[PDB]
Amino acid sequence: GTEWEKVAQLCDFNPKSSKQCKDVSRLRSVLMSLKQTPLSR
Amino acid sequence: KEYLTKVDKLDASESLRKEEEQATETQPIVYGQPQLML
Repeated sequence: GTEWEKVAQLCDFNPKSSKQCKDVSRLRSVLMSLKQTPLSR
Repeated sequence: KEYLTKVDKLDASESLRKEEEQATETQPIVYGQPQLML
């Protein structure tokens, strides 16, 4: 479970990236990041 | 997930196709021009 924590600490796809262009692909990526976030233990 | 969004866009395109079918069904109203009786 530590590998996911390291990957998050390195490249957490936080919803703060919404400051860029509102591209639907980036929105789906943020949604996937938010759905993967509960895996953090 | 992006492909499911594309499938939703395909459903919107099917709704637009239904709108085109409604337009085709209404076309007989425009086809009935009274100037064609001359």
